[PDB]
Amino acid sequence: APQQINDIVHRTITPLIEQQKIPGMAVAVIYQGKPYYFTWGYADIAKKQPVTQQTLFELGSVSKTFTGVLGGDAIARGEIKLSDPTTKYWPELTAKQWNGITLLHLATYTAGGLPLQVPDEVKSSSDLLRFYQNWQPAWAPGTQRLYANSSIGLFGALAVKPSGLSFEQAMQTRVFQPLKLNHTWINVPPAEEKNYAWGYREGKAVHVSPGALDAEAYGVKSTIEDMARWVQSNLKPLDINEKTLQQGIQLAQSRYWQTGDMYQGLGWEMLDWPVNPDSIINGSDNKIALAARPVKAITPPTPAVRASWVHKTGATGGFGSYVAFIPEKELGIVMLANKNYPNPARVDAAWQILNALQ
Ligand SMILES: Cc1onc(-c2ccccc2Cl)c1C(=O)NCC(=O)O
Repeated sequence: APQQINDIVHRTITPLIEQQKIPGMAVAVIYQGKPYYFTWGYADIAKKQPVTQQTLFELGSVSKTFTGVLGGDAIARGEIKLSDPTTKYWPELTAKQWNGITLLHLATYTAGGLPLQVPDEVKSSSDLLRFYQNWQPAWAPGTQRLYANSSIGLFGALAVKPSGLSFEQAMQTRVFQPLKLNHTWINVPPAEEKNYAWGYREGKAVHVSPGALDAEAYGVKSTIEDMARWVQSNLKPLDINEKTLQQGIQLAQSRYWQTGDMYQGLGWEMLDWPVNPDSIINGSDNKIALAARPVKAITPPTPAVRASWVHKTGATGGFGSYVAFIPEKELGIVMLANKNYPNPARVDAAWQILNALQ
């Protein structure tokens, strides 16, 4: 790598790893469109396996960016519309609270207080219908944002229904394959298990557990190389040959709602660039187990703004991920770690690196 990138990345990430006691980490910087990779530590402490450019990490909620783009692609194909009622795609959802809840609301956490998690007790499909039928919104649709796997997860499941493909099949054929993300998985195949890092939670090796709507909300695993390619694709969607996918990427970066200085896309979240670092650093803090915020509708949504800090944090029990990029500057970063360490430390490190390179 150019010495500037080497120095900025190492001076930022080495202390982060020490302070957060991260077992293993991979970073990619995209600078003027090209990727530069860095790795530290261990994918598997007990077996002494190092992190490499081929190591798979759990992306956790960064998976929502893939869901948002897959949904965008389904819109571009004419299979769904975000203005469609949820009940168009799930007629069995007859309970009256669903009146007025659209796919847009599901995709952007604005349905009226769908919960962060689908309950663990929900295992069967009939359990899932029961859960959504019985859910009582706290708020009218389109008035408050409450980040929720049960919301965007349902969006992803419904978005692929008209295609007749499973969510995984749709993701593979419509997103992963065209973008050449050949080491990106919803279910890690046996052939790739040697590369699947362990996550570490309180010193114990852990992988994400199966759950309802997992694939749709938090279920992608990927390498640092594929994630750099994902950032490149989202930085420059016009280079993508597949028309509906190019369009879907753009739709996912549209600004649908505003809360504070943040704009909600499909999976992606955005701020105007230049950003107040304190605003993204502090704003990334989970606070917080539940953070209900009034939203303002952006009517109609603003098409993808190039002068944006576009980002997403992700976690599973054992992993912590972060992706951020600035389309106007052809600049981006991916940070994958096998410990779920605090979001503000992720965002602070990413901002230090990108600000130094911008
Ligand atoms: C934030 C956030 O958004 N989704 C998850 C999540 C991921 C996998 C399983 C369950 C959840 Cl809620 C999560 C988070 O904080 N995950 C950490 C964890 O699962 O321990």
